[PDB]
Amino acid sequence: SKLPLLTENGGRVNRVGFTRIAREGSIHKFGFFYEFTQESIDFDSDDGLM
Amino acid sequence: FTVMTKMPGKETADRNDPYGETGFSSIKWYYGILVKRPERLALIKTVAPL
Repeated sequence: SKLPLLTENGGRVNRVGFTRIAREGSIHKFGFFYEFTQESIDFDSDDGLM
Repeated sequence: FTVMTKMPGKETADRNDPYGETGFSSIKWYYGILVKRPERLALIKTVAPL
C-alpha cells in the first residue's frame, strides 16, 4: 500500500524527511575519610598500623 | 522563425518537477506590412454556386 510509485508525468509526488536525536551523561563526586589520634599511634602494640 | 527546444533531462528538472520528465518546443515570429498605394488593389465580391 505504501510503495513509492511514479507516473509518466510525475512531479511533487514522494517527499521524505529525516530526524536526529541526542544522548547525554553527567559526572558526580564521591569521597570518605577517617581520623586518629597521636596516642593511638604511639601506644599501640603494632607499629606500621598506618 | 525562432525555435526553442528543451529535451527531458537535467535542464528540465526544477522544484516543480524534481525528476525532469517533461519537455517542450516553441516557435514565434514578427509580421507586418505597409501599404503605399491602396488604389492599386482591386476587389470584387460575389456569391458562388454549389
